[PDB]
Amino acid sequence: MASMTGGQQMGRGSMSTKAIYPGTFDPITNGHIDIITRAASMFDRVILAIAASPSKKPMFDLEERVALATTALQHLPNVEVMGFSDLMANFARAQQANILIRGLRAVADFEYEMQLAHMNRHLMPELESVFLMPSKEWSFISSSLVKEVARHAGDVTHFLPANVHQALMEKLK
Amino acid sequence: MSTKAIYPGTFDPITNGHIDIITRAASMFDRVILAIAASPSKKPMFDLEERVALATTALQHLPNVEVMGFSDLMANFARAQQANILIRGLRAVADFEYEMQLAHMNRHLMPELESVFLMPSKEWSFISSSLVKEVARHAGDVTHFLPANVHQALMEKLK
Repeated sequence: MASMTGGQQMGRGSMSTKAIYPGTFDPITNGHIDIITRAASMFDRVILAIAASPSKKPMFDLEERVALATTALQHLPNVEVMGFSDLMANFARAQQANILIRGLRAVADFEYEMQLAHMNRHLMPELESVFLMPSKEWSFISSSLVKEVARHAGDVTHFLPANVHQALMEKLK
Repeated sequence: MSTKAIYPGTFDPITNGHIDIITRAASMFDRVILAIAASPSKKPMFDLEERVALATTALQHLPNVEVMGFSDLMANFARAQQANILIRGLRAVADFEYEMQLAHMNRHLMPELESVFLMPSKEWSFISSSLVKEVARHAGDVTHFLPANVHQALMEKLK
């Protein structure tokens, strides 16, 4: 019925889904891998969007972050890894994504996440924020924590894919 | 291939907030079941039949949505219905803790079920069935929070 309508997003059944999962991923952990694996099972396509210029200077540069993530996620056919340097809502628009994936680890994050979602709704009404809880296994890890443990020789092999673990060891002498 | 999602609740009764969540979910998943708990621990204002009927009417315009009552383990219902997604609306911080706990338990009971969380629209962020009932019980105007069919039914329950 193309000559009458191109069709609306709401009220008309299921549409093609393309999701972005933004973060600094400095570096990507098993927690991140779990979130994106789960998202990629339920949406047609998923972009891991890596922030180029985070306010806090990252341990790994963008190129390194993108390369490590690309390797770590290569086994997921409907996932792609990109860097970006914009508002997540702008990247989403540029990429023609209709879903924004957010991990929801802590109660402290909830207020902030709801606020960002309201802002993103204002910036791009056609973008839906979707929230996934981390698996219990990964619920206490973060990039930051793994780095700090590793800096003082703690064992973090269980928390990272092999490629990332090696790269982290190299960064720490 | 297929996504089939369940959105469980007591829906006593369904509000505009619930309608918003399920509209959004139905745009992203092939099929959505509104699963209405038959026997909630606190006795509801509307019985299951009434809850199902009100919701059915309120959601009739969504082609890929179906409304059903259920009275068993969510993992069993989801299995019986061949659902792979569980939708929750996430309004308050107090709800988040509880929902995360249930999600961990559901992961244990049914690993192939993925729990997904949506935030309510700012418009509906402070409403709940409970709140709307309490306001309405003391004659407050709740027309803005309910679809017409539900509003009428609620007025009847309070007269």
